[PDB]
Amino acid sequence: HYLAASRAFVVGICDLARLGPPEPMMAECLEKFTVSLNHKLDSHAELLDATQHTL
Amino acid sequence: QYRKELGAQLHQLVLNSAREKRDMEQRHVLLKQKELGGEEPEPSLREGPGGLVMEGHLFKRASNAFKTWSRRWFTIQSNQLVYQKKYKDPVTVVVDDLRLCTVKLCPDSERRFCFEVVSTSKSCLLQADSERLLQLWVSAVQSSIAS
Amino acid sequence: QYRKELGAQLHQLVLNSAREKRDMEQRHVLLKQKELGGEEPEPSLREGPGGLVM
Amino acid sequence: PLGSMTVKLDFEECLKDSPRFRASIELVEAEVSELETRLEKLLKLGTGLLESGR
Amino acid sequence: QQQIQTLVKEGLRGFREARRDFWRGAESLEAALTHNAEVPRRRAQEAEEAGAALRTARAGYRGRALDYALQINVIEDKRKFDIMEFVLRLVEAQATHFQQGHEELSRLS
Amino acid sequence: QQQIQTLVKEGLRGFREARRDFWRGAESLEAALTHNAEVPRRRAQEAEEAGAAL
Repeated sequence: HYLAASRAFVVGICDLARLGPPEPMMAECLEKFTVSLNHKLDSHAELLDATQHTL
Repeated sequence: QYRKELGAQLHQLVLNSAREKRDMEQRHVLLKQKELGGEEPEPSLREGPGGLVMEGHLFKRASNAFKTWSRRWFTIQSNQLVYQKKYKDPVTVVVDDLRLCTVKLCPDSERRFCFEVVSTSKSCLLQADSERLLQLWVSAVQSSIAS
Repeated sequence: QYRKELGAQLHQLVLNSAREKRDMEQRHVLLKQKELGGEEPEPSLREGPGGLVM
Repeated sequence: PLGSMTVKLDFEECLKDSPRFRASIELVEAEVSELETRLEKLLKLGTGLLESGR
Repeated sequence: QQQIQTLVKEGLRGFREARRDFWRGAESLEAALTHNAEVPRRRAQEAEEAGAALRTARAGYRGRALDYALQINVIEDKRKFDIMEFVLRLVEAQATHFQQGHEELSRLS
Repeated sequence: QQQIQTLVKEGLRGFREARRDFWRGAESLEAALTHNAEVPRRRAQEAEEAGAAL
């Protein structure tokens, strides 16, 4: 529920980004910040998969 | 590391902007005080792909039963006069040809700044915003009648 | 006669005004850009009828 | 320049009042309302994330 | 609160008030044109008075148009930065959280 | 029509729009003071941010 809550919040920051102009700082930095956010959600998913295994 | 490096470019960038849009505001009060114009926008009679072009606002009379006056944007191009019915949508023809038109300077009319263009298939009364604009729309049709 | 004489003073008076309140506006954008203060109003500790007032 | 509202607003016809200019004033606004709903959707999701987090 | 709420709360106020007066001036311009066109040519003084108000309408509408231009021109630069700032502050708190938890990692190990 | 109607129609618009924003700014100032006063002294960065908005 937390990872899905986050995952929907990171899509809302993404939506700004395609609305805006597609300039180098927006185009590359703003995208590298938000993809690192999604990467971290998936890794954290692997920890809830491994907690479940454990339990 | 990325955050603190970008974030540092971000504070100066927006200081840069803060100066920028104030500079713009400072030119603007200078524009309003010193250079701001009360005169009507003036159309231009200048050569294009096929001869002289002019485009601009005019008043005309509607096709309703009261014949009520209304403002539309008119173009003279390729020995034709058309009127635009919406922005980005096909135009409608007002006079089929200009080489077959005559141009009425209407000195005994009640209506002010008006002219009439009368062609074989079609006529149109029209009315402009200034004595300059009358003479400039009457001369553009009059060069057009000589094409 | 009174109408045309006063009425003549009236057109210049309001031209005078038109300049006046624009001058005021021109100082004001200069005030806002250059001299406008973000700091709090500061009280003053100064002698009156019976000693110091604030 | 390359800005999203820049490239669909006509500075050039802004004193001149063409149907183009009236079209740009209208056209640019649609992004303004868009941007305001997306800002609002981000605030709602922000409390959802705060609620589930806690 | 610092960013997005401040942004929707403060940041479209001065542009929408410039939009309000600009379309009021449009309104003023259209009746200005209306009163300029419907006068008869015999009533010269009255028509000159009506055209003087049109010189008013047209000028001050150019004046209103510039303000709209200023204010749209501010929000194009402003929109990008504020939301970049918001994302800056997001991954900042993350970096700060993993580092506190990484810092005692040796004691845990 | 030229005078009195023009006068009530045009002539209080720009003052009432200046009145609207001035009292909005008053509103803004009062919450600005409100957020400046209620911060604790230990939370220095947050308080400095709130005083910058003031």
